[PDB]
Amino acid sequence: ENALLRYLLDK
Amino acid sequence: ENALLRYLLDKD
Amino acid sequence: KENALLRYLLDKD
Amino acid sequence: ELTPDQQTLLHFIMDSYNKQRMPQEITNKILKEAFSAEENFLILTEMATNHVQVLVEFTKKLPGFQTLDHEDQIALLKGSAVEAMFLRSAEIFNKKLPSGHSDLLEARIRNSGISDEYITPMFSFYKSIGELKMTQEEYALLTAIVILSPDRQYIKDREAVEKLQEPLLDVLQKLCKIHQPENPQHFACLLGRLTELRTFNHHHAEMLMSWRVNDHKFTPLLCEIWDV
Amino acid sequence: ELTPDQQTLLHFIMDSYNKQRMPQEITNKILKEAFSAEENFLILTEMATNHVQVLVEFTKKLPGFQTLDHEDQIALLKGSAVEAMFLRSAEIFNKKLPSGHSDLLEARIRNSGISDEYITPMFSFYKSIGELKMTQEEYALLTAIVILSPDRQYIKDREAVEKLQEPLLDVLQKLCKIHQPENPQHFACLLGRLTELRTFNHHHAEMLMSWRVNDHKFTPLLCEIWDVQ
Ligand SMILES: CC[C@H]1[C@@H](O)[C@H]2[C@H]3CC[C@H]([C@H](C)CCC(=O)NS(=O)(=O)c4ccc(OC(F)(F)F)cc4)[C@@]3(C)CC[C@@H]2[C@@]2(C)CC[C@@H](O)[C@H](F)[C@@H]12
Ligand SMILES: CC[C@H]1[C@@H](O)[C@H]2[C@H]3CC[C@H]([C@H](C)CCC(=O)NS(=O)(=O)c4ccc(OC(F)(F)F)cc4)[C@@]3(C)CC[C@@H]2[C@@]2(C)CC[C@@H](O)[C@H](F)[C@@H]12
Repeated sequence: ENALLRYLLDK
Repeated sequence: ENALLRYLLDKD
Repeated sequence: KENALLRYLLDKD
Repeated sequence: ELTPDQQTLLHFIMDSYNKQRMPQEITNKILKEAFSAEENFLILTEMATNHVQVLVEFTKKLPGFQTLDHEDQIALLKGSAVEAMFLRSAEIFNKKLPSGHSDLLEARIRNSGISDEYITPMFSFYKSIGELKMTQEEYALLTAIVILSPDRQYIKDREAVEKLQEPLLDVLQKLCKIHQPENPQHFACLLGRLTELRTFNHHHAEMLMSWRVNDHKFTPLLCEIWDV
Repeated sequence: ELTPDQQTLLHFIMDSYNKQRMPQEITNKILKEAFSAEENFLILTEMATNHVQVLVEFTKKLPGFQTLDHEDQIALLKGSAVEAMFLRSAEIFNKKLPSGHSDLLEARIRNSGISDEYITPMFSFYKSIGELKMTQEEYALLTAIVILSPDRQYIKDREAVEKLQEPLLDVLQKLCKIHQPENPQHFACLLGRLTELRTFNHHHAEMLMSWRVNDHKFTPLLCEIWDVQ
């Protein structure tokens, strides 16, 4: 789940 | 301000 | 910097 | 043709350009997922959000970009980000992109709680970018040229940025001449549209005040870059 | 055609742009002074100097220029003088060959101590602005549009500058619909020339660093304006 992309996507 | 953007620009 | 002549032209024409 | 220093530089930019593309997990939600205004607004903000990250990585890799003042560095990325999303949009909706994948994205964008009043002109502009028949090499450079703009607010060393955009312009211009000797004002008609890109900047600010669904929220990095 | 407000705007721009031309004595040296690198240099530095003065007078009369921060006005004036001379240069070397001068103006430029490497690009571009076939109202506007550019360094209040430009743009853009309806992307190949003009600004600075002629300093106002040394 792409370590950086999730978190960035986590509103 | 732009702490996330600065992080992306500065992270390796 | 200053722009001293350019200022003189801009002010009193 | 291009010179040996304008070919290394070309080659390099194209690599970093094609380096990252959309992660599957997003490309799955575009095909195989709910077609509500809500949810579409979700896919499109996931997408937007990937796109800055991919941008910030391409930018980092611009020749000599990390020489520059770190304060300038933010100001260019904040400055160019909406403009690069519009430009990549343009390229997207012309692309030799195959069967219905972009038809699909066009259809989601129109059921995601944006007015046809904003939605209609942005494609209408994408149409005209298209007419100018650009190559991925051309899109990649113009994208670099718009990031390395030295005329952006809060640039403290405008000279350092133009010593980087100049090559990129040289290269683009030459390749306009190589590509298209038919009519020789083609380079100028490229740049002219880069200026048009800047117009939409504030339109984008506006429409964002109206683009809320479910009482949802954009993602944090979107709130930084589009300032919402 | 254009609108009553767009015509009261155009009428006052045009006048100023014509309000003052080069003093008879300066233009007379083009035709009558000894023809040497040195002499030409001094002839051209003089036209330069006077063009800046004409430029400042043309600008103060622009509608609304004086409501700006008196600082943002300086900042506009400084960061467009080199480009407006570019706009102007091109027009001159594009009219119906006056043949009573103009050609000798060029003849003095290739013999005044500027690189051949730098000169032949410049006339190349000035021809490209001819393959737009602009009028004096279009040259006048483009000019005005160049001075009132909020993208300039050290502008504090851009939206103010940004507010004064757009009407100028819309009138230049309505004039292009009329004069060339058989190319809608044409008002867009003016806006590209404006970005092109900027790149030459830097070329014009680096060249200055070479352009010397047996000592012979520039006029003080050129050194302020062109940031010489
Ligand atoms: C009404 C038109 C729409 C569209 O516009 C729409 C799209 C259009 C396509 C956009 C993707 C994010 C592209 C993502 C990509 O393409 N990633 S990517 O990973 O493949 C990649 C990245 C960068 C890149 O370039 C680089 F390498 F970085 F240089 C190369 C590849 C988009 C989903 C954004 C929202 C935007 C929006 C709904 C919003 C408000 C208005 O603003 C718009 F009008 C409006
Ligand atoms: C190698 C190309 C050359 C030329 O370029 C050359 C010329 C080109 C023509 C210039 C005149 C000053 C125009 C005279 C005029 O036109 N005044 S004027 O009084 O008739 C008038 C004013 C303004 C005006 O507009 C306004 F209303 F003010 F806005 C309207 C009329 C010029 C003598 C300057 C030097 C420049 C230079 C040698 C060096 C700087 C380089 O960069 C160039 F490359 C290089």
